[PDB]
Amino acid sequence: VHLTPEEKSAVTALWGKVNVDEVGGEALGRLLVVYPWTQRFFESFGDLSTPDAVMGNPKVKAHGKKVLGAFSDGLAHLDNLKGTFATLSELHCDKLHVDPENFRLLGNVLVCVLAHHFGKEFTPPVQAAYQKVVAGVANALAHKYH
Amino acid sequence: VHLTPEEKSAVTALWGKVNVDEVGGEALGRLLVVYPWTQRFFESFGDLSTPDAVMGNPKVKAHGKKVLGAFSDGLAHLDNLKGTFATLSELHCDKLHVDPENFRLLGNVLVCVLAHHFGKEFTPPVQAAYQKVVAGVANALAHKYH
Amino acid sequence: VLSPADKTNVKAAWGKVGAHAGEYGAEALERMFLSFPTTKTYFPHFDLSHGSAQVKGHGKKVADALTNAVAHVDDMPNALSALSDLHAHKLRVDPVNFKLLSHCLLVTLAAHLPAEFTPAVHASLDKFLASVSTVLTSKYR
Amino acid sequence: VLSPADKTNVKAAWGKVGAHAGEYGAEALERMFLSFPTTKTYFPHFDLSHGSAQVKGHGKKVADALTNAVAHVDDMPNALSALSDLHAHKLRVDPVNFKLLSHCLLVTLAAHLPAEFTPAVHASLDKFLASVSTVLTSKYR
Ligand code: HEM
Ligand code: HEM
Ligand code: HEM
Ligand code: HEM
Ligand SMILES: COc1ccc(OCc2cccnc2)c(C=O)c1
Ligand SMILES: *Cc1cc(OC)ccc1OCc1cccnc1
Ligand SMILES: *Cc1cc(OC)ccc1OCc1cccnc1
Repeated sequence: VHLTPEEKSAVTALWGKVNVDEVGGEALGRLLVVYPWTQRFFESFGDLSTPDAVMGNPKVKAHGKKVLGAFSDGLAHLDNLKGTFATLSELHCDKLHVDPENFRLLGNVLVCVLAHHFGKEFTPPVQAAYQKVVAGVANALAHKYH
Repeated sequence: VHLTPEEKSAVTALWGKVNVDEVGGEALGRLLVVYPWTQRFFESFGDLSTPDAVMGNPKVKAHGKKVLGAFSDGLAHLDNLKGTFATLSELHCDKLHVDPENFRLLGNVLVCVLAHHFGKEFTPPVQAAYQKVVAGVANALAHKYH
Repeated sequence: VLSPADKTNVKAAWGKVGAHAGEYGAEALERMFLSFPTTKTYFPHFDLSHGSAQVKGHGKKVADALTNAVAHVDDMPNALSALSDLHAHKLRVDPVNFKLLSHCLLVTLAAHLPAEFTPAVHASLDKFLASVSTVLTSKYR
Repeated sequence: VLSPADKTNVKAAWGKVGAHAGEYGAEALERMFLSFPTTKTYFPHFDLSHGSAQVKGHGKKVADALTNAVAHVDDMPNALSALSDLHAHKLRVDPVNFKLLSHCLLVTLAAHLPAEFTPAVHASLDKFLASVSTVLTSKYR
């Protein structure tokens, strides 16, 4: 992923303010509410029967933290994205067989979460930068398929 | 990509019977008829207003032969599709900006055309082998998008 | 959204398919399971071997649902309400799977209709299957 | 296929946009043009620079059609017939672009309507934009 110098700082600055204990759960949670079929991959989390049940599900929130952490790592290695996610790529592609399109959906759901949380601060340019980040993250996770 | 010995062998036996002068045009012609937005990339080709104009278009026939010719290329190099399509991938992704889902569509359209020509000879096992090939080609063509 | 022409083509072609509908549904299923193995995870208890009585029987079910869809082409949501609840709400089928089955059905049609699978019929049937797929993957209750 | 709950969510949420229509439509367009430059090829003679009077006016048209779609959510094909002809037949917009704008509209709504953009409303809006996108990319004329 190629983030200009200005984009890199905007991305880092914003990420610095992200609540690392909530944003991942919000994003994983919205994915399961907006694209319900993705719940099939998380039946072991328990009650996901309604939007509120999903958003308030403890396993959704906990797993959300791990997910956000992976995005954080990507941000610290935009230079080596596909390498950084090599291990997660085998898990999601060879073991779970998550269709690559779902990776793009989670990235975009994350972007909706940042806009929701930061409002007017998540300007069009900052969004443009983040789209590159999540697009690279998604591609790096799908790599094993290619 | 993968393709076991039986698969690689079956694919070959069938390709040997494919007419290289027409199957490409039919695949491209059907892509334009079934997914009309694809016609936006061929305005210089002439009349594409009806299915008869499309399937009869001389430019569609000629261009389809080159398309088929690239697939024939991929078959001769199943172990290096990415390398084989490097030049086409730069053309389609960086110059034309053809959304990658369309590569998947033309690939499946070609499969339908093959089934149309071979009938009962296009067995589920033969199809299965060919889905591995067209998926390889489409992923290879979208490489510059990664 | 099917145009008046699509509806005519769909009724005409499915009418052609005729008595061979159940058979074609089974073959579509077999083609899907072989070409796209991941789809098998949705049928854990079926004997998915070539020619199994279960796949053929299930194929007849799919085909009859499609025939019913063709007959209520103007109000598919209503007619497919039960199957929509089954696929979208209960089983949570990823929509990509519907594109795979649809493709396998078109491949199957092409293989058995060298005289009737014209480009227009192909285009119309593809939109019909895409429509039916959207209805079955949408939770509209 | 929108559920009765989706229509209620979409009407409630979109209704809050009101007079912000042109502004929000224009911001979605700008977000789309900056985030996915390929979309710009559809607007050659357009001044796409930030603050463009052309983008602002175009955004108001986009936003008002959406308002009209929300009004005729129970009969979108008929209501959007002309806009569908424009995008599907005349402009031949690749379907992928609609997902990009749709996503940009959801981002815009979220950035401006924190209280209204709940997971459930987010869901209904996505479904609604996807439905509008399907109609606009379909040739049923
Ligand atoms: C797009 C970015 C994504 C990222 C960054 C990501 C990251 C992660 C991480 C960090 C783990 C835990 C790895 C470990 O246990 O060592 C994980 C697990 C998993 N992910 Fe993802 N993931 C992504 C998308 C998806 C999507 C879209 C799905 C499917 C809808 C999915 C389904 C799963 C499942 C099932 C697990 C195992 C969870 C369990 O059952 O305990 N992931 N992911
Ligand atoms: C997926 C398989 C595909 C293969 C293997 C393929 C192969 C080819 C080949 C060999 C050429 C000619 C290269 C040259 O001589 O410079 C070409 C050009 C081009 N392709 Fe593709 N193509 C594919 C898909 C597509 C799709 C899906 C679209 C659009 C929806 C497309 C649009 C074009 C255009 C616009 C040019 C020609 C430009 C012109 O001469 O005006 N191709 N393709
Ligand atoms: C045109 C598309 C499809 C149609 C018309 C359709 C139709 C049907 C019908 C008629 C049934 C029987 C319902 C009943 O017993 O009352 C069924 C069940 C089922 N379908 Fe589909 N289906 C389609 C696509 C899919 C796809 C893409 C998958 C996923 C890979 C799938 C997975 C299932 C499963 C798992 C069952 C239940 C099997 C059982 O337990 O007996 N279907 N479908
Ligand atoms: C939510 C979906 C969309 C809606 C509601 C929408 C609505 C409209 C409307 C109302 C017009 C203005 C026509 C007038 O002046 O009266 C129009 C024109 C147009 N739209 Fe869309 N549109 C959508 C998505 C798209 C997408 C995805 C593209 C391409 C990225 C696109 C490209 C255009 C173009 C190029 C025109 C003509 C603009 C001009 O030259 O003045 N539209 N659209
Ligand atoms: C660039 O080509 C066109 C053709 C027709 C138009 O508006 C008339 C219209 C057509 C379809 C639906 N509503 C209004 C527009 C509006 O920018 C642009
Ligand atoms: C008309 C239509 C076209 C496509 O092409 C991808 C997908 C879905 C669709 O319609 C869904 C539908 C059908 C009848 C009634 N309501 C919604
Ligand atoms: C209902 C619906 C859902 C999706 O994806 C979530 C896409 C299209 C769609 O409906 C298209 C439609 C709407 C009204 C009448 N005919 C077709």
